[PDB]
Amino acid sequence: TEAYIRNKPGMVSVKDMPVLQDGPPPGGFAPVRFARRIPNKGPSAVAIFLAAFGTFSWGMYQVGQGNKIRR
Amino acid sequence: KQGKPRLKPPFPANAGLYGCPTTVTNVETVAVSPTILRRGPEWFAGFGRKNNAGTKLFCVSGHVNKPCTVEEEMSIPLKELIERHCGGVRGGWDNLLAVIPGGSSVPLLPKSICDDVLMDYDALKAVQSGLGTAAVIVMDKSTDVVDAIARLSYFYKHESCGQCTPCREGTGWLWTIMERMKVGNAKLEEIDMLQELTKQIEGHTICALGDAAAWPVQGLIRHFRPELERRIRENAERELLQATG
Ligand SMILES: Cc1cc2nc3c(=O)[nH]c(=O)nc-3n(C[C@H](O)[C@H](O)[C@H](O)COP(=O)(O)O)c2cc1C
Ligand code: SF4
Repeated sequence: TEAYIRNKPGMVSVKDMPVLQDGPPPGGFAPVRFARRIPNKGPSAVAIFLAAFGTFSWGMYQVGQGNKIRR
Repeated sequence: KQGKPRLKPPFPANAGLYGCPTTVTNVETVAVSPTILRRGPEWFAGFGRKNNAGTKLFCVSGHVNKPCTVEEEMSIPLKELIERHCGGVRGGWDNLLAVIPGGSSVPLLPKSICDDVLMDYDALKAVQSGLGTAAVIVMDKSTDVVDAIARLSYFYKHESCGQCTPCREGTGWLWTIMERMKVGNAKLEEIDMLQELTKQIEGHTICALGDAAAWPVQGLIRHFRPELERRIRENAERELLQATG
């Protein structure tokens, strides 16, 4: 109850009868990634600290000049 | 009543024809009984072989020059019988392909076997076959042996009355498979299935017509596998070649 149902066309024996077409193509599609990776590329310590301190000093100087004008 | 067989445990020696003790004997033995009982049993035992003795009349027909029926003593070489009393086969051991020693209920005997087999109840019984009714058939090289076997199986289909199921169903099935194999419309696992069906029928019927329907195809796929496989392969190739267009 299987021969022609599975494949009738031209085989001589029960082996090499069917064509399946079920799973993956030859190659495993890829090597995939699973490990985390988060790059840390922001200005780390001294850049940000100098930015804060320098902009603070310069902002204070600007406040001084402005209060001079306003007076 | 209808012509159907009985169950054997009440053997026809204590429950037979009308329930009376009644035995059935073939016309051969009961017809030979007077002369064997008159001419003494030693004159009878002086024939055939040790355990198989007597004079039996064979009916040789099929593919001989002179189809005949003549009486010889058991354990006679088939070559001697055919070449001596009957006409020699159209080609003496040249185009003779198959031989069926017993009736149509006996597996075949290919050419290589039957060159030097004795004709009694044991020699060919030891080879594979059985003397049965001693109706030897010969088949030349120009006769499809699978077609002859298919026709025999059709006969057995057309005769099994069908009391118990194995013989009936299996015999219809055997005829169908043998036709499909004659044309060449099968595979190899199908011939193994043929052997399997043969074994089942032969085992498990009421009496010997099951064995009758099973034996010839068994002998065929026993001694003639190559040509059958060739038929199958050629049909498959022709089918592929035709389907390519
Ligand atoms: C399928 C089948 C076919 C038979 N055909 C015959 C037959 O043609 N002639 C016959 O005398 N007995 C026939 N018989 C019965 C057996 O041969 C039975 O053993 C025989 O009649 C009695 O054996 P005996 O007289 O040789 O001792 C047949 C049995 C079966 C199962
Ligand atoms: S083939 Fe067998 S089971 Fe069938 S009618 Fe004959 S003796 Fe009975």
